[PDB]
Amino acid sequence: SPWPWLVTDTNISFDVTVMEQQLRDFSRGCYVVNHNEKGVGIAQTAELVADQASNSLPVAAFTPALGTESLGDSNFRRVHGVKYAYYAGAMANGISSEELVIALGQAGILCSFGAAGLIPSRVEKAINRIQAALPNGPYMFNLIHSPSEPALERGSVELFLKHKVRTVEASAFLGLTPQIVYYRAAGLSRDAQGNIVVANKVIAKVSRTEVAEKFMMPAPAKMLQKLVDEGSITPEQMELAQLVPMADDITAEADSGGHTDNRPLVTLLPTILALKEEIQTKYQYPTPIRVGCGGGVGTPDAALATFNMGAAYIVTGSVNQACVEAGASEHTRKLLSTTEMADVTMAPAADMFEMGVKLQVVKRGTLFPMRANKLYELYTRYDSIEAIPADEREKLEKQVFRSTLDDIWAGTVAHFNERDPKQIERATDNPKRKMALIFRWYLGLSSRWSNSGETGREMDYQIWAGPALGAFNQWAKGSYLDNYQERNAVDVAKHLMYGAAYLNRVNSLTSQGVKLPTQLLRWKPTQRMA
Amino acid sequence: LSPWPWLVTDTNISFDVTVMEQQLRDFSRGCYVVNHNEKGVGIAQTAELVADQAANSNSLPVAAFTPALGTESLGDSNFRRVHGVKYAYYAGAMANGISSEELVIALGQAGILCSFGAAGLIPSRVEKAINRIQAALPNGPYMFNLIHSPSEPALERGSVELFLKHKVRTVEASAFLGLTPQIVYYRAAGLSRDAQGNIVVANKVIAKVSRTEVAEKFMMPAPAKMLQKLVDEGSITPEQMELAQLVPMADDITAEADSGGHTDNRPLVTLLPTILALKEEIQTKYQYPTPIRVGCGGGVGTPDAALATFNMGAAYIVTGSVNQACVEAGASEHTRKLLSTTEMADVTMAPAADMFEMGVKLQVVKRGTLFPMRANKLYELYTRYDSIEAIPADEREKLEKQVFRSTLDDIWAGTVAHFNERDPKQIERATDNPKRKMALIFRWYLGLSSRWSNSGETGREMDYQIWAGPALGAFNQWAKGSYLDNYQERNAVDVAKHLMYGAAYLNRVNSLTSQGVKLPTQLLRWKPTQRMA
Ligand SMILES: Cc1cc2nc3c(=O)[nH]c(=O)nc-3n(C[C@H](O)[C@H](O)[C@H](O)COP(=O)(O)O)c2cc1C
Ligand SMILES: Cc1cc2nc3c(=O)[nH]c(=O)nc-3n(C[C@H](O)[C@H](O)[C@H](O)COP(=O)(O)O)c2cc1C
Ligand SMILES: [Ca+2]
Ligand SMILES: [Ca+2]
Repeated sequence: SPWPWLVTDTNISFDVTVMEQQLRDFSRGCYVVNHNEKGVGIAQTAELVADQASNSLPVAAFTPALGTESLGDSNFRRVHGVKYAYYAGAMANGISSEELVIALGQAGILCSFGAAGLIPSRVEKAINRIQAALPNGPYMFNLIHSPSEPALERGSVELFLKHKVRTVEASAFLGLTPQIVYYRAAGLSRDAQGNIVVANKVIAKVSRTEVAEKFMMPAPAKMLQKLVDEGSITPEQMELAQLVPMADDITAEADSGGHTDNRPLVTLLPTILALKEEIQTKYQYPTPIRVGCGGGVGTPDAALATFNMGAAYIVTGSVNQACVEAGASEHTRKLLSTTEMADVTMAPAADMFEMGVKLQVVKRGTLFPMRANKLYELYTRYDSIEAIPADEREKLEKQVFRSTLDDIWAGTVAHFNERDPKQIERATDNPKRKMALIFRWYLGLSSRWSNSGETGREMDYQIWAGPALGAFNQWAKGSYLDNYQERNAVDVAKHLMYGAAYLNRVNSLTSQGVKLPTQLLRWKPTQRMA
Repeated sequence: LSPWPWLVTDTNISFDVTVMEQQLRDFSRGCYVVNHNEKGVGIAQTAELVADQAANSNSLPVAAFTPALGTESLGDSNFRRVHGVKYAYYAGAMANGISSEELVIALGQAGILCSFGAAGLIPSRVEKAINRIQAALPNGPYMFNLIHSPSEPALERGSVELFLKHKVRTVEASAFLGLTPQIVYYRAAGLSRDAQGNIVVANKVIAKVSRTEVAEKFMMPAPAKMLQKLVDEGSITPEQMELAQLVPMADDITAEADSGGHTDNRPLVTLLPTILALKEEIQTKYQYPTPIRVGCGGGVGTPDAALATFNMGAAYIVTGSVNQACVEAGASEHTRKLLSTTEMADVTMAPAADMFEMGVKLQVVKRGTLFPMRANKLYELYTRYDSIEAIPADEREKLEKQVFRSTLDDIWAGTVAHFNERDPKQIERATDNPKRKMALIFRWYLGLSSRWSNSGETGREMDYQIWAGPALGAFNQWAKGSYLDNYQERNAVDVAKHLMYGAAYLNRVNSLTSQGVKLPTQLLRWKPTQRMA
């Protein structure tokens, strides 16, 4: 035995309730003893075998005082000014709302404002509110890649730069773009001491090794010289942009709610971590690149598994939409509280509909995925809305669109023409495009209906969620978290973090050969954390 | 206050990263970490208590400590004991002998459990496999795959009787949707009492499942009714029937997450806690003297994933994908070379030949073969149209020239001959159903693509159906730039030991990092910088 202590019999508890309370106490170490008869016992005080003296037992196992700060990368917590190696990911169209961002940031927890799909004045509005509530952070804003429209992306970056938004979650990118590189380089300088200052921080969320590679390596000299080209960056921005990675943190996004490649967390995260060590050994950054991970994290066990694999931080998404601070309707959050792991499925995505791309959504309690998948089948099979069989089309019009396809198209032409005339000119004299735009009316609005609580459209709510939500609901069954109105994002974050810490301590004891009562092997939500 | 009551003498500290790596890799000894004000993080393997043997010297206090713990600290020691193996690990079955006799024998010779891939093999071929494996491993360890035959109960029964005749004492039961009389017969026929100690379970069963119901059925004892039926056959005895109700139908349950081959794509991190919670329920109910165990595979291709799986509570880990790429596997040189460069995103889902019409899928390689594209096109056409005659002429002629290399009518004629000889009901059922006819025609391609890849059919390489999941891509990225880049140097025992010793190494490094030590970054992960076997 490596443990040089003895435990007095009066300091041991063989009571499983007392033992759980000792294991839950991260401020003190635990000493485990084996009584041939009363079984496993735990104490919090021990003496050296020579310092104090029979009726003493030798320490069979030990685990020291360690809490949530022992999980993940301390440099993440330092760089982002957060109390936990954790962030709540963006949720589109304000689902990761100002209320959610402010509630989490006030508790010291990073959260990403869901700017995707929101108009610029709405986003500036969120910037002002969040910065007024959190003058020193923490928070970040989602920059979603706009492949069709680089100007929108550039405007979002310029809004962030104007207001000194210092942290961006960059997602849906397939590589670098001038806009994100601009945001990155505009924040680079040096102090009077040679230390280089990275003021604009970037968390790049990726699921593909090549995209991760682009964000782990510095911005390419060519793109930076074309930014020195205009009125965008400085000769102090380029020299330094080539000595720092394009991102401080890489989020490996496994199988998730919403847009996803449905990649296993146990295969995606090791791949990105191996790439991280390759690139970090090559470039020898003074502050190393970090890799965190989300997608499937709904329970303390999944969180601990993610940390144990090497993640610098964990990311949650699906469980946060179910909390009262999220910008989801009352009906939607109620529905989410009973969604099981098999109650999600893949359905066509509005913004990549014609390319066959899908996203993960709730399928129980809503007909959205069935109707959206039917739209994709009709789109691919037929050359035009006029080629759709009459029965199918009148089913569409009366139950899905609640209007004729012609009237949907008329509204689409009016809307686009008076906003983005390129979209309607482009579909002019092309029935495939026309049909795709008509169907995207439904694909686009179903999300909004769920977010706003549009009455009478419940059967059509598009609700992004992955199996992490069902995992959460199963783990929380029989607790106060069964009530959707009792779900708070800060409380959820703390359950995941403190539960992972508890499981980590228990695993250390099990690893040392101790057989704990089954009442100590897991963290049940029998008490509120916040 | 620091919990470590030792100090470390200066001559026992190393700040050399190579030596520190050797120390962390040495699981027979503990590691004491110190912070030297000037030289930084250092490691020693011996420390002394502040009194005992030290005096005021150049000694430093222990900033962190981790004890001597290796691979035996991973998983369930009862798994290792019951199956007679050195590691809580097994290489899962790979159909049509891909998990070959040589693979089983290499792994079992190293003390590692492997499952012979009997699926799709005729009885004389399986008997030849039994002969070889038992000649090389007269006392084990090994097991054989019993795949559920829903269509054919007689074949499952024949495989069970072959296993019983030859005293095959361990079966991996897979693709089951519940109990069958055959698996129950295998389990109960191995039951007795030593009449002086306690009940003896000689025929061991590892049930690989993805659903809770089936898992529950194998965690619970065989149902009395099922045991009572055939008690009239003389297959088992009344003392075997009565003992069968005191033991679970399986000693081990493999929770199969998203995997190569047949899969429903369940996340490991959500499936495994579910099956473990069910296990603890059932074990609290029945209080078996030897507890039921739950292990896990599907996505385990790297040591970090192995460790995470163990730390969620898995009794053992299961690998598949990475084993097909090794030299002992019964895969062709073309396939093993292709697999050594298959990346994480080079796999995809394609229709399964069995339950094709039900939309059921399996995970396959898409780089180096057009099979998944062509098979998914077959499923799309099948679901869209009511008959082969409804397919547009240009699409049908493309199919016939590029996929079947034959008209669909000629495929149908050969199909009629084939099933007349082997299962005529399948043609009879198609008589008044053109949809069924089309499904049978498309299943020609779904079946033969597998046969072509397994046998190495020349000229059909672009149609090879090759089962693999992203665990292979994870392995390949983790092994990039190492000796494992060469497919000719990939050995299954070596892979297993990298997973097991890497998981133990990472567990130790995680403990030290959690305690606040900042180790040199080269030491934070287990990289294949060394051959293990
Ligand atoms: C309803 C919902 C909306 C989301 N919207 C966005 C988004 O707009 N931009 C983005 O980068 N990620 C978005 N995500 C992804 C999350 O930020 C997070 O990465 C992911 O949900 C974590 O996986 P999980 O769902 O299994 O928890 C969204 C997720 C959900 C559930
Ligand atoms: C090519 C291949 C063939 C397989 N054949 C079988 C089989 O015949 N029977 C079975 O039970 N499992 C079979 N499996 C599943 C493996 O035994 C194992 O459960 C699975 O591969 C583990 O998941 P992984 O691929 O992510 O490692 C096969 C897997 C592969 C890759
Ligand atoms: Ca997403
Ligand atoms: Ca399988």
